[PDB]
Order: sequence, then C-alpha cells, then structure tokens
Amino acid sequence: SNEVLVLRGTLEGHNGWVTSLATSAGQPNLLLSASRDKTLISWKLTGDDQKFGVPVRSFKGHSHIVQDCTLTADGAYALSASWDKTLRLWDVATGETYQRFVGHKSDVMSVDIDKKASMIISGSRDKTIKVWTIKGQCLATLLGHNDWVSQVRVVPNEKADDDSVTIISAGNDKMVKAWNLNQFQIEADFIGHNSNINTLTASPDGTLIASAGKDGEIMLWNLAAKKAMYTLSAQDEVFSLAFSPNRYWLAAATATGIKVFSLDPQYLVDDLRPEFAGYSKAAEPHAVSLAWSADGQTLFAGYTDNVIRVWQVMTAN
Amino acid sequence: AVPSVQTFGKKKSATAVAHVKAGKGLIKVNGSPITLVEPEILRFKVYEPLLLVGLDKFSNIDIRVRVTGGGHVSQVYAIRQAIAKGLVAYHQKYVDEQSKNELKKAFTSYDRTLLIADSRRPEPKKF
Amino acid sequence: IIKIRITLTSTKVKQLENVSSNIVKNAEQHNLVKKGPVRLPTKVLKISTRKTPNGEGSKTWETYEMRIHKRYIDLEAPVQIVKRITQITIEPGVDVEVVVASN
Amino acid sequence: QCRVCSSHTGLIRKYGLNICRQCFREKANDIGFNKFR
Amino acid sequence: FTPVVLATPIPEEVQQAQTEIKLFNKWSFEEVEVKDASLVDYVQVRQPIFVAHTAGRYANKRFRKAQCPIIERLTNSLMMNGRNNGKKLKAVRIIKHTLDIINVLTDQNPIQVVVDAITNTGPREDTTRVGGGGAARRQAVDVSPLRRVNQAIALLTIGAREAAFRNIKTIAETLAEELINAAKGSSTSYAIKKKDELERVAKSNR
Amino acid sequence: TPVTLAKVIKVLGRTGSRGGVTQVRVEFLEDTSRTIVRNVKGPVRENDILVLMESEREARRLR
RNA sequence: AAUAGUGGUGCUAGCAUUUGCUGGUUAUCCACUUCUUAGAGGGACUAUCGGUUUCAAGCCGAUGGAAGUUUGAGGCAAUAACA
Repeated sequence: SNEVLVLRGTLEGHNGWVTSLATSAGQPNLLLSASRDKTLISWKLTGDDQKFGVPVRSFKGHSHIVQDCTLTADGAYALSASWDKTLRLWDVATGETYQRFVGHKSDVMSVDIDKKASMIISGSRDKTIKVWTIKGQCLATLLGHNDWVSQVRVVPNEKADDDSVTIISAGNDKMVKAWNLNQFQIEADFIGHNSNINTLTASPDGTLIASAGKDGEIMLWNLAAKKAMYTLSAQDEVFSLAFSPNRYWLAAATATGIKVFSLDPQYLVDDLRPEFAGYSKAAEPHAVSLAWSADGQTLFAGYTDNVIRVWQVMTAN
Repeated sequence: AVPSVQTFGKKKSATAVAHVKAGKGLIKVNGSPITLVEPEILRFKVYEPLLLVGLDKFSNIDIRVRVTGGGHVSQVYAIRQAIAKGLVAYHQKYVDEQSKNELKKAFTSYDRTLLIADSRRPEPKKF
Repeated sequence: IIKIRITLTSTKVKQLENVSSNIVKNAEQHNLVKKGPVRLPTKVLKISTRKTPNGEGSKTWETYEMRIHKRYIDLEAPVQIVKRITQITIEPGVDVEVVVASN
Repeated sequence: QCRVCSSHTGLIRKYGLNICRQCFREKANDIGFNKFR
Repeated sequence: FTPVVLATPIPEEVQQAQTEIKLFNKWSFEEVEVKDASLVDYVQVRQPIFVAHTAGRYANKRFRKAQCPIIERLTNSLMMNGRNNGKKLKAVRIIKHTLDIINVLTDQNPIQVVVDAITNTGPREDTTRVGGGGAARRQAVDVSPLRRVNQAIALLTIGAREAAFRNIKTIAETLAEELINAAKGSSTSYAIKKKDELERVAKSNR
Repeated sequence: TPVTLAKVIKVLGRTGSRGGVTQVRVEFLEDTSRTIVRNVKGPVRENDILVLMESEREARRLR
C-alpha cells in the first residue's frame, strides 16, 4: 500500500563526513561515494542484509574537503570538486585521473555534466560560474550573484533534445537564478526564500523544481509556469534533497531526521530516523547526503559518523 | 608495463627508499639479501613486516631498497618503515581495498610506528 | 645563437622573484629554448660574540646571521635578442652575470 | 691593526673584515647582519 | 607447515612455528600466571614481542608507563653508571643470554621464573620517608601498587652489579642464580634480604 | 597469613610535609560495606588492589 | 633540476648459468620528479564524543591525526645608588 523502509545494510569506509553519494543509471551494482576526508570511494552493491561488500577503489588525489561527485549513466567516468580549486577527471577501473583544472579562487562548490557529454558546469564559492570542455577548456565565465553559491543543476531534458538546456543555481544571497546554456543568459529569477538557500533539486521529469534552505522552506517551482505552487515549511534545517526517479515522491534531508512527501496528495509516509548508542542527548548524529536507486527501490544515507545505511522500497502490509 | 611503485621511510634523519617490482620475489637491502644485517641481535626486527601476514603474497613481487644516513641502529628502523608501507601500494593501485585494510589493521594493531614514523627531533643547547 | 647561462646571487628575496620572472617573460615572448630557474641551497653566515664591552658579568652570547640566496638559469638565443634585455633588468642590491660556456 | 675602541685583541679575522669586536656590535647593522634566533 | 619458497632462499627455521601463533623465537605467551591480585591489571602486557627493544613513548604521562613490557623494563634498568648509559645493545645480549641459563637449571618456563619473583619482592608494607618535624620518626603508611612494582624490580637488579663486580663470574651467571633465589622465598640473596628487614622494622614502625 | 584485600573507591588529596603520601577512600572486597580511609604512598587512581596488614589501626588524617 | 637523483635504450665485464642476479661509464640517448633543494600556498582550532565544576572560566580521560607539555626551541621589550 505504502513505501515502508526497513534497514538493509551499513557501510563503514570513511573518517570524514560524506558529501555526495552517486548511483549509476546503467550499472545497478556499484555506488560512488565522496566524503570530507579527502577520499573518493566506489562501492560494490552486494545485496545482503548483513552488509554490502566491497569498496572497490580509492582515489588519493586531493588536499582538502571534496564537495560533490558526478558520473555517467553507465558508469564510465567520474568527476570531483575539492576545496583547493581542483577538478579531476577520473576513470572507473584503475584510478587514473585525467586532467586538473585552473579556474577559480575558492572552493569549487558544485559541478554537473550534460548527458550529451560535452560541457561541464561549475559553480564555486568565489561568486562565479564556469563551464568546461571534455578536454577541460574554458568557454565563458558567468557572474550575477553577490554571495556564495551552493548547488547548480542542469535541467533533465527529456524532450528528445529539443535544444532545451538551462542551469538552475542555489546561491547564498537568498536567490535562485536560472541560466541558459545555448544563449548563455539569465532565464528566470526565483524569489521567496528568506535565509541561506541550502539545496535544490528538480523533478526527474524536469518539470517540478524543489528548493529549500536553512529555515526549512521547501518552495516548489515549475519548469515553465515557474510559480510557487507548494511552499512547505519543513520547520527545521534541511541540508540536501531527494526525488524518487520513477514515482512521485519528493523527500528532504533535514538535520532532525529524514522526511518524505508525495507529490499529490501530501503523504508523510515515514520518518527515517536511525538508532545510535552512548550519547548525551544533545549529540545525536545526523545525515547530510542521500541517494536513490536506479529504479527507486533502494535508498542510501551517509551520516556524520561515517555510516551509510540502506533500505528497500517494499509495499506496506 | 610492470606494476611498480616507490615508498620511503625515515627515522632520526635516516632515509630508506624502496623500489617495488613484480617477479619471483627478491628482497634486496642495498644490494644484499635481507638475512645478513650486521646488528645480529636486531635481525628479527626486519622480519616483523614479513612475519605478520604469512609468506604468501610474494611470488609476484620484487623489492629493492637502499638507505643513506643515520647510525647503525636507526637504519634497522628505517627499512621496515618503507617495506611495510611498500606492500600497500600494490593494494592501493592494483589489488582491492578489502585486501588492503585487513593487513592495515594487522600492522597497526601490532605497531603504530610500522606505518607512521616518529616525531622526536633533537634540540639546541645553551642557546 | 649560442647557449648561455645566467647567475644571480642576491640577498633580498622579494627582489629576486621580480627579476627571475621578467627574465623568463621576455624570453617566452620570443619563445627561445630554456630550462627553468634552478634554485640552489642558500648559505648562512654566523658569528658568536659575547655581549659586553668589558668582561665583568654573567655569560651567554649573541648570534648574528646573514642569508645569501642564489639561483641560475641556462638559455640559448641569438645574441641580438639577449644583449638588449640584460640591460633593462637592473635593480639595486642585485647582481647579474652572463656565462656562455660551451666547452 | 688596533682599529678604534681600546682594542688590538679579539679581532675578527674570519670573513676578511678585520674589525675589533667592541666596534662590531654597533657596525653589524649596516654591514647587513641581523639577529633572528 | 608447508614451507613455501621465494627467489630469496629463505631459511625454514624462522617460519616453522613463527608463522604460527607462537611469536617469540624460543618461547611463547600462552603461559599466563597470576599470583597476586595487584598484578592482574597491567604488568603482563598481553602483546607479542620478538627482540624486547622498541621506542616506547610512555614517559610523557605516568600511566602509559605501565603499558611497556616487563622484559623491556628490566633491560632499561641495566644502565647503571657512567659506563653503560646508552648501551642497550649490550643489555639485550645479556638478557637473551640469561633465559637459556635459566631453563637448563631444572625448570619449565624461563619467563615464569621472574613473574613469580616480583610477587615476593613487591613490599607489602613500608616506612615513611619523613622525619616528623624534629622527632625523626616513622608513621603508618602503605604503598600504591603501581609504585609497588617499580621498586620491586629495581632492587633485584642493583644487587647483581656488586655480585659481578671484581669477581671472575659474569653478569649472566649472577642473574641466573639471583632470580631463582628470588623465585622462592629464601631470603638468601641480597635481592631479598634487604627488602625483608625493611618490612620487619615496618612491622615495628607506627 | 592475615591478608587484607582492598579496593580504592575515592581519592581525596595529598597531605604531608611534602605531600609525599595521599589519603584515599578504600573498600574491602571480602566485606563490601567497609568505608575506611588509608594513607597510601604512591601514584594512585581508581580501581586498584591494595595489600594491607593492620586492618583497623590507621591515621585518619595527618598534619 | 649535468652544480640533485633514480627509470630505460645501448657500447660493456662478470655471468650458476640457460631466461638471470650484480656491475659498466660521459654525452648511449630518451623519458621522469617519489626521495633532494627552494619559491608559492595548505594544514591544528584543543577538533569530536564521555566525565567534572556556581555548569562558568577551565581541567581530566577517550578515539582520530604528521603534530594535541603555550605543538618543540629561541629572538624581542626599562624600574633602578656598582662614578
């Protein structure tokens, strides 16, 4: 009837905090995982309710905290954005990266890849946005903000490549701007968040844009009408966001647990809240990054004490 | 070509570079087999990285190390610093991580200073 | 059109990275063959002398210091290219030398 | 030589400068010596 | 057990039981023996050892001092005066030339003969190290266990120097007979018969 | 022999001309209701085993 | 980076020899920076948990960490009778 999520595993391979996990659309058997501890870790999803087996590779190439990792659909390559103005073009088999980047003055905060595999966007903490080639060449800088930037997202162009690519950004000046690539221009200005914008993701259809900051203001947006349909108050601090790829469930990663919603109507199914031991109660660990399956049937959640737990989407009884 | 890596280990200004290659398994301390080191009492200190994991993983390796500096005592500590951390570079470039950590846990359960060198430099006097 | 070698051994480290930059700047605007500025281990001078004019008092001393840095570049160029640019990179406290050793 | 300040002894024969060391502490600045440690 | 070969010709005898869980090249650590309830906590460091020589970092907080091995501690005490400060390599030669001369003297475990020996020589009572404020007296007092083991080992050691000073016999010949004397309650060795009379006047004063 | 098998509970403070001895709170194992102090000399902490002879005659405090 | 060093290609000597382990040196040439040196930056803040205290300033454990005794050691800092 409903999506209950029982505990299916636990990963222990880090000593920072995780910063971005990454699944492959093609390959359902691995997991890319990045963390604060200057490491990149690619996993092996050995389906077992005692553990999940092998972190098959490690990538020792950086000097500080990395922020977000991205990859191809089949699992061909991997990218990394570490705080020391560095970007690396990794393989997935050996560990040998390709080319570092010289393009910023700050932490490179968020990057993304087009599915046509031609341009790589980059937004960094020095209030500028940069695009890169596959061989790694500068094309155009982009300005417009005045505070920092947190996340940048490319639109899911599921309309059979009808020259429709656009970049949406999560700044830090309580501002959400939309940036074209084909014409290289501001597209839409999104207004309404009152504090530091923390995260944004759009629908897997590329149609419904969710945005939520520090106060817990989940403000929904459309792709074309681009309006404030739902303005949910998450009454907490949310760090990252979550969209079910196949279904219509939008989820949020608050500091007080894990909350889930349906698109229509409003169904608070579960609070994914794990269990710990040995704490004065002002010290409960909490997650910051989470990810779905390739079919939306498993959910991952990495936490501050380097535990990554997994669940499975079975029907409610 | 051949899987090959370099490590190095220091103690009290005494260096010990290492060259790892692949072969039947030869462990060469400055152009000599390892079973001939002149502080005969400390002969088993160099045996400790080998005698922790079993004699198995070495029919596909080749080890040539050379040292400079230090006295006749520190160089015994310097060689087993580079050798023990020299084995993991195979298992952090070629062989997987589950094979890496099991001996990582095996070393540092027994000796923290087999992986991480000491930090106890000398000191200036009447100044 | 001869391989040359330039040395510069000065004692103001801020006023040696401006000079070594504009050396490799105008050579690369003419795109000659070169090898990078190799930086040698520096030399320090010291003299311990006790701190009293007379001799009556307790005893520990001073220690004075002076630091000499030295780095050098090898180069090849036509002589008309180099004989002008070595005369516009002057600065006080700085020494410049040219060596055309091609044994 | 006896240079100046009641000294012909304790001369600094090193580095070829030949200064009486009573009259070195006041001249060690402008030579370019400085203390740091 | 299946002696594998390498391109190095490796001797087998360093691989027979050494690759097995027996660790020291002639003895083991299966033999665990508790006599006092004080020694249960810290003296028998349950860790392996091969040579009894490492760079311990225990001298920067007074309880990490406890975790060093016993055999390492007795070698440290052999630097006695201005001729052997820093001759650690000389000391381990002495010690590995003493367990051999222990076990050939009609017994069963050469590491056993010292761990029972320090049970006797941890002095249960004590004087105080005070006069008293003019009346140079000695009052009621007892000893901490972590202090107890410290002076326990050290008074065994210092007797051997004069036992081997200026006479034909060697150091290893002294340390043989001294510890088996210290193994039992005999009070015939100087390692015993000076801690006893301390405890006897302590039975008076208080 | 009359053993006295003892366990320290609470540490109180050093006392003496030099503070060379320390007064603690110690418990008897064989009778777990024996609150008593003891003038123990040495580095002391929690959870130690204390050999002892004179089970009652002890100075409760020092100058 | 021929005013540091390894990695090969060679001329070249041993070679148990038989695949091989040690050599060979100006220039046999190419490719390298880990070790080396010196510029530019980074990194530690007592961090994170557990005790303790007017719950304050802090002090003790803990695991991580190259580093957790002001992180180790120095330089530099004017009131005064040695006529």
